[PDB]
Amino acid sequence: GPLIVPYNLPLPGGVVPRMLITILGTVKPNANRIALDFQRGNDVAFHFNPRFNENNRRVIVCNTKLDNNWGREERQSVFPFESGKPFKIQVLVEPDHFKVAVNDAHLLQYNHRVKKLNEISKLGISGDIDLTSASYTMI
Ligand SMILES: OC[C@H]1O[C@@H]([Se][C@@H]2O[C@H](CO)[C@H](O)[C@H](O)[C@H]2O)[C@H](O)[C@@H](O)[C@H]1O
Ligand SMILES: [Cl-]
Repeated sequence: GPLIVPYNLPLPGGVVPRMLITILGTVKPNANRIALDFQRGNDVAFHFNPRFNENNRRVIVCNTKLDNNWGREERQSVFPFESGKPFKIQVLVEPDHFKVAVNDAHLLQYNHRVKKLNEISKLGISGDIDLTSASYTMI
């Protein structure tokens, strides 16, 4: 069944438009956080961070970390995750943005702040999940 969390998925030669990343898992009961970290070495090109309790609200925080400094957050109040339930996250790399769908519904787009797509060569998956599968394909 499981993969180990935190999990590091290599993206050989980085990301490219038409690359589809699929993450299957189950949110733990009483989850606090999920994080996907697309990394360019020490930098986080794209941090996708559902928070289950931020001041008693559920919010998705997206950001970029450059030279160990976080940038301007992009916050999404649409929250498709539920504690205890199975999910599917799909991240489709497009020319201008990452497109995220959860459970086959469009959730958000994140404009590319890191422009060297071919150097975004690691996805880190962490937080309060049982991880089932993490894979990529070209569509
Ligand atoms: O932006 C994304 C980052 O956010 C920080 Se928390 C962050 O702290 C800021 C003050 O340093 C502001 O309060 C932001 O609102 C808060 O989300 C998290 O510790 C980090 O893991 C990451 O998710
Ligand atoms: Cl760059």
